[PDB]
Amino acid sequence: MLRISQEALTFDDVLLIPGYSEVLPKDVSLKTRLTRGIELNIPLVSAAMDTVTEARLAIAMAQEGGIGIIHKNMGIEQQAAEVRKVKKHETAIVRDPVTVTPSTKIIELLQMAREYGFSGFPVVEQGELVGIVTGRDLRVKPNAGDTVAAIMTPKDKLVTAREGTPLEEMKAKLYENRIEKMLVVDENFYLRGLVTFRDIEKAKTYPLASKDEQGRLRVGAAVGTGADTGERVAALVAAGVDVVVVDTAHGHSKGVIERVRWVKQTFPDVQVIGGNIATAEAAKALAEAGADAVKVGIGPGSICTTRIVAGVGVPQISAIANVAAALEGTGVPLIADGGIRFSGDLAKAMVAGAYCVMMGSMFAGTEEAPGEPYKGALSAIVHQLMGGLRAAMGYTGSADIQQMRTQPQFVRITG
Amino acid sequence: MLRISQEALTFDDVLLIPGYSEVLPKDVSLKTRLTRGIELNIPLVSAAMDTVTEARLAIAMAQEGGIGIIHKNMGIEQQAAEVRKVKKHETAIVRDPVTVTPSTKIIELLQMAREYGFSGFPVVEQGELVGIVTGRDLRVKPNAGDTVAAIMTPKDKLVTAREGTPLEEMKAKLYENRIEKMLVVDENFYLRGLVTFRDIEKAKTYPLASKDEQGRLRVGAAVGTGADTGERVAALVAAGVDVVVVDTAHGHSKGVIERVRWVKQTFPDVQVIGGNIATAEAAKALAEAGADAVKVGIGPGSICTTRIVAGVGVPQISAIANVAAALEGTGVPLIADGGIRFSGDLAKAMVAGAYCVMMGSMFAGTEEAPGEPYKGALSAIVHQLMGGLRAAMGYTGSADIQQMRTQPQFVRITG
Amino acid sequence: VRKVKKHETAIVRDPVTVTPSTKIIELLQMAREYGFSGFPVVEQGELVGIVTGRDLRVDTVAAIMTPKDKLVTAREGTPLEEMKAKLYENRIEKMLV
Ligand SMILES: Nc1ncnc2c1ncn2[C@@H]1O[C@H](COP(=O)(O)OP(=O)(O)OP(=O)(O)O)[C@@H](O)[C@H]1O
Ligand SMILES: Nc1ncnc2c1ncn2[C@@H]1O[C@H](COP(=O)(O)OP(=O)(O)OP(=O)(O)O)[C@@H](O)[C@H]1O
Ligand SMILES: Nc1ncnc2c1ncn2[C@@H]1O[C@H](COP(=O)(O)OP(=O)(O)OP(=O)(O)O)[C@@H](O)[C@H]1O
Ligand SMILES: Nc1ncnc2c1ncn2[C@@H]1O[C@H](COP(=O)(O)OP(=O)(O)OP(=O)(O)O)[C@@H](O)[C@H]1O
Ligand SMILES: Nc1ncnc2c1ncn2[C@@H]1O[C@H](COP(=O)(O)OP(=O)(O)OP(=O)(O)O)[C@@H](O)[C@H]1O
Ligand SMILES: Nc1ncnc2c1ncn2[C@@H]1O[C@H](COP(=O)(O)OP(=O)(O)OP(=O)(O)O)[C@@H](O)[C@H]1O
Ligand SMILES: [Mn+2]
Ligand SMILES: [Mn+2]
Ligand SMILES: [Mn+2]
Ligand SMILES: [Mn+2]
Ligand SMILES: [Mn+2]
Ligand SMILES: [Mn+2]
Repeated sequence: MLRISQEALTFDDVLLIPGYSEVLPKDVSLKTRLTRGIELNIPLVSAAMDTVTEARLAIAMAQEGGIGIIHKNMGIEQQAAEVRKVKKHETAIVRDPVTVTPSTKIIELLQMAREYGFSGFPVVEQGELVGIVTGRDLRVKPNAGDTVAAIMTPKDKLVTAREGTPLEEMKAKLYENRIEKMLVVDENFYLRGLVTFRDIEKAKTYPLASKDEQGRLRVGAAVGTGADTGERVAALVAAGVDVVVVDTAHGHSKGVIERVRWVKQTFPDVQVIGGNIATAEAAKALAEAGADAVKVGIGPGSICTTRIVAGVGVPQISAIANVAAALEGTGVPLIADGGIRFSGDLAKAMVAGAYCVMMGSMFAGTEEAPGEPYKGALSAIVHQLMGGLRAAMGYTGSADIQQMRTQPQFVRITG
Repeated sequence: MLRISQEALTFDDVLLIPGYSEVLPKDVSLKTRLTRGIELNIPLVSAAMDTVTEARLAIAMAQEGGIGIIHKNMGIEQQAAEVRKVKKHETAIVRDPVTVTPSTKIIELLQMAREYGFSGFPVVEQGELVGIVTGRDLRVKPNAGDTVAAIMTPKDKLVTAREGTPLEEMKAKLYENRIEKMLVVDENFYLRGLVTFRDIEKAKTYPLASKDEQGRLRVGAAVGTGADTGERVAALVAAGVDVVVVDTAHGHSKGVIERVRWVKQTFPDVQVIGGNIATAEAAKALAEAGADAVKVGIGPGSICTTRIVAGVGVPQISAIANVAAALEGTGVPLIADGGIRFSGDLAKAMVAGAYCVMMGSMFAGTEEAPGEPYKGALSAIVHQLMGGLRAAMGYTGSADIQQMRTQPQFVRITG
Repeated sequence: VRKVKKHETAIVRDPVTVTPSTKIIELLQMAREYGFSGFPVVEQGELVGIVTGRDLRVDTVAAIMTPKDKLVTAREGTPLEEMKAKLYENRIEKMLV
């Protein structure tokens, strides 16, 4: 008459059993679903933390084939402006470069300059492009009580490209005119972007980039429950957010359920994820409320505060599986959120039933993450992660993710 | 509806239960099979790693009663030349000693000399033996613009032995002529070997030495899958290799199966091992393909990258047993490859069902291993290993290996 | 010693040169050892152009060099402040004396 439901397993309790395999790791397909209406080419999502996902990494994740969820620890208008950044981003275009103006004194220019760590500035007048100044233009004082009009390259010169021009054509003109900056303009010669030679010499055609119907990069955003949530969700949906995540510690509650329903009935053109949960019953509740995806993870970390401060949690491998089984015929995907420290874990989560996995601290050290163990680019981490998934998929003989989630088997281990 | 096949046990989960015992450790028989057509006097095989098995250790292992598998991390002709070394090796004979020539200047001799760390050189002419020079010959310049012809011991002198002469007769003549070098010659007086007094004063009659039908030391070699494999296997079989090991991370695959079959149908006079595997189904696949032995081991190490980077593996004790059971009536042996850190483990593997065990890092520090914790001679390690096996065999009352593999029992333990 | 004695402070006497002719693969290869890019292009004494870093971001130097009918030269001893003046107005870094 002690009330134990079951024995629950985490990642370190199980291993994947190798199977007959005809497809090589490099040839398996990693494409999956984030929500019933959103598809990722890789099963990766970055977590909604101020140390992890803002616009900068959100972009990176979208380009890599996954998605980022902007964190809410910031003003409403700030969070929506991050969503704007990601939704409006083109590869290497600064679409809002720092500018100057014919009448800005050269004293101000040197000052700016210094403050920013670069020297190239388009000269504008109420949006109209009228000239450009750079480092070369500044190598002599004509003698300084004078302005950018005096040293800038005048309008009649100026190499320009229209907005939406391929980088190649764009690269070609920079070299042929032996210059380093390309000014993007529109049909009225208003300045729409800056594109540098240095920025073109990097970063691909991301053929996996997760894009919306309009060819813009996908992004999500977190929201809590209570009072500003409705106002918050509204600004985020106005910003063009693809998916709204109702992100909480206890997803199996009146307040979370009600809010997921409220979102899905008020903003019918967004996708809604509901979370965190860890049981079958919780899963069915969010599905009924109309959740487009369900997020799985309560006390999934052995030292995490949920376990230790509250004595609450469910080992992730059994949580995921219990939720997977619950959502069977629904078409509602599940995301595995927490407790993954190695790429082996990511494979295990997938075979347990996840459609893709959310990660926090993996990405937290990265070059893209906010501010300032600095792990360098997100490229290497994401590549290693998928590297291991593919290896796992090779061993088990799973050609794609549907198969990986449904067919391989585990051995239970001890120590 | 979480998909667990079973609970799997590793070495630290079990212990051997002592039984009625009439034969002492020193009196049990350790002879076993490596492949259906190759017999070892001890159940030891050294692993195919650039840090472990090249010709030098391959020899040592053969002489000790086991076998070595030359690694593939080298050019095709290089790997085959290692196989040649082992297959052509006689105890203490340098069969390709460094030589000189009547006309090599004494400047060159002193130089060589230094470079090599020894001073004794047979003097030859297109294979014909014509004289010898050593340290004593070099203790005065007659005055150096002159050659080895001038200081060497002439042909008419020269103690020689024909090739294939016992070391005793050979030792006897060295002492009686009070000299340190024996020159081996053939029926035309062509130089076939050098045999030193220092080299005779060491190393036995290895009565356990694993030899082929022609009395040459046995050796194996690893090969992968893909493109040069066919060419590689061909040069290795031309080199006289006893056994070809198709050594891969995932043995239960189209590519490995197909290649094992290809080898066994193209080179019918070699033995073929197929690997790594960890399930019963995998075992049956390689047996069907015609494997002469099967190698067992996937993620057998608690920290190993397979487990951690890919989340894949099967604890070795259950892998071995599951494979043993599968190969029952076939006559196809199984080799246990990975996860052994103490000699107790080696006994456990044997009782679990292995015919012999492959080891890597055990031998990796050794004097024979490639280059440069230096563990000294392979003798001591191999002796300690078998020491513990014999003790285990004493406790369980197993007079030989067939019995050890089939009769004793385990207790399951906890911590 | 000659190396020092041939140093002005900066007019550089005896500069490293190249030819249209010399392969583009080899340029790039200099380039990298010498330090510095930028080489007055010469045939057999006569100045026929100039090749700097900007010309290289793209078989002979003939295709990518900056040609004679476009070179900014200054005759010797033009003072240095006059020479800087001209360098500024052409928005270039190297003056050929
Ligand atoms: N006005 C600006 N506003 C926003 N971003 C800028 C601006 N100017 C430069 N950047 C960013 O900084 C990068 C480097 O600027 P910088 O002026 O150093 O380029 P550059 O003159 O081409 O340098 P280099 O001569 O080494 O190629 C650009 O590629 C761009 O990403
Ligand atoms: N798109 C453009 N059209 C016309 N002129 C330009 C353009 N971009 C830059 N310039 C002009 O070309 C000259 C060189 O500018 P650029 O920015 O390429 O080099 P820089 O970064 O100033 O030089 P450096 O790399 O040596 O510091 C300057 O006079 C600048 O005003
Ligand atoms: N020409 C050679 N080619 C290959 N190996 C050699 C050659 N000469 C010597 N060795 C190896 O080096 C060992 C020692 O050579 P060294 O010349 O020191 O012998 P040594 O003169 O008999 O020494 P000591 O006088 O101490 O007995 C030999 O036993 C042999 O294994
Ligand atoms: N097989 C042989 N037949 C005839 N003479 C030999 C033979 N081997 C060596 N000698 C000669 O015997 C002499 C002594 O040679 P040996 O190699 O035994 O001693 P060493 O190593 O030169 O002397 P030490 O050990 O003091 O350095 C030399 O003149 C050498 O040329
Ligand atoms: N072809 C050459 N032969 C000999 N000396 C040279 C040559 N080119 C440059 N130098 C000298 O070595 C230095 C190399 O600098 P570099 O050629 O990079 O100048 P730069 O391109 O004008 O530099 P920056 O772009 O940073 O202003 C120059 O200051 C010059 O004194
Ligand atoms: N004396 C000159 N006359 C005519 N053109 C020149 C002269 N010197 C350089 N150029 C040309 O001007 C352009 C840039 O040359 P410059 O040496 O000023 O740039 P750079 O050394 O490549 O500077 P960075 O690498 O810092 O951009 C090239 O097209 C080059 O051929
Ligand atoms: Mn610049
Ligand atoms: Mn530059
Ligand atoms: Mn000696
Ligand atoms: Mn001696
Ligand atoms: Mn320069
Ligand atoms: Mn410059």
